[PDB]
Amino acid sequence: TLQPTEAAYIAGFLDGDGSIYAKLEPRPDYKDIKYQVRLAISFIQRKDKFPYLQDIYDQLGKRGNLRKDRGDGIADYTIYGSTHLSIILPDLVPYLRIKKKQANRILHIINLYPQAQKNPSKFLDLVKIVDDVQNLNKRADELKSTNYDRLLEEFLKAGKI
Amino acid sequence: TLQPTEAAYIAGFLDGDGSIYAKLEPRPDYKDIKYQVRLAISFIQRKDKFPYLQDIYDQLGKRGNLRKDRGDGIADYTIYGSTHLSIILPDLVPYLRIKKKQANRILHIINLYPQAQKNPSKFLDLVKIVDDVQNLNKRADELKSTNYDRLLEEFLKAGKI
DNA sequence: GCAGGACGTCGTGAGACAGCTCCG
DNA sequence: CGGAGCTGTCTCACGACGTCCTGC
Ligand SMILES: [Ca+2]
Ligand SMILES: [Ca+2]
Ligand SMILES: [Ca+2]
Repeated sequence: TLQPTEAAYIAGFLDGDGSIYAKLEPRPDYKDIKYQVRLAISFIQRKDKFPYLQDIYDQLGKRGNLRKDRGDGIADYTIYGSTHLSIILPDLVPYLRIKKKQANRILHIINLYPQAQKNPSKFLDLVKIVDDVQNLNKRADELKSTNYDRLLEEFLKAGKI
Repeated sequence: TLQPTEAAYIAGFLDGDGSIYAKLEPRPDYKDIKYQVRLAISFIQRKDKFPYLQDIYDQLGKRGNLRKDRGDGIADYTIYGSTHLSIILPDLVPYLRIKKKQANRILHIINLYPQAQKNPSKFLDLVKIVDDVQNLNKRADELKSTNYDRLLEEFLKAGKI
């Protein structure tokens, strides 16, 4: 399993060529709350260095999806989902620096997600942390995410609250 | 001094946001061989994360030059010269992946620098390793370096050989 | 004559997603 | 429905220097 200096390297790389992010995705097929909250970490690189992704994917138990070419000659590696992530993030957080907060927020969401699914109220708190993470991945001079505001309205103007 | 996972993190980050390069600089004031060979590693980042550079810089022994703003809102940290590098690289080499070759080429260069100085022949070998590093930092589809060819002819047409 | 630091930059290699599709 | 993998992209944030400037 994952060694320390192996975990700290990955953290160092993630912090440079990588991403920890959360998004609110539309779910027309759903019932009450028509949005699944997605969670991910990703590594990005020019396709010719793909084997270096392959590496970081092997050491991480081969969780996630390797892509030798998004299409624009860039290769990447995305790990979706609270399952992979509840196992991966904790190994990395201690060494993460730039994206530590983001990671700690992802876990935060993972710990709150279960009871948040069918509770429109507690789901708003969850969606807040989606704003926090996206915000973290912004310059302090850009528009700030607003899924929380844009969804409380859809909520109210629909009965759920 | 520099702890293992600390060096591993830095290796990971250097492999992502950083750079190990060598360049042949002209010196109109030098006597025979009017080129100093320059060696460096650097770390690049948006100026709102300077403290993470400050961090790495403190961790290395405060060697190098932090620059809160190059001028285009991007901050960077650059370590010039065999002296810092002969101290820093060895700590990083074991955890470097993508740029490990570059790092060794720099050490190799530092190893031959002394005798290469006033030997136009041995300077040409040392110049070849400069071509090799710049080459490493290139797609395999761009013009390849050749300070070697451009300096051989120069030497020849000037008597040095 | 030597070497270290500052200044500026062209050109992409990234980041952080939105949207799409598929799964049992 | 409930989650998870595949497709494509705008917009910058990097890389890898070249170039001028120091001081002794
Ligand atoms: Ca980066
Ligand atoms: Ca990179
Ligand atoms: Ca980068």
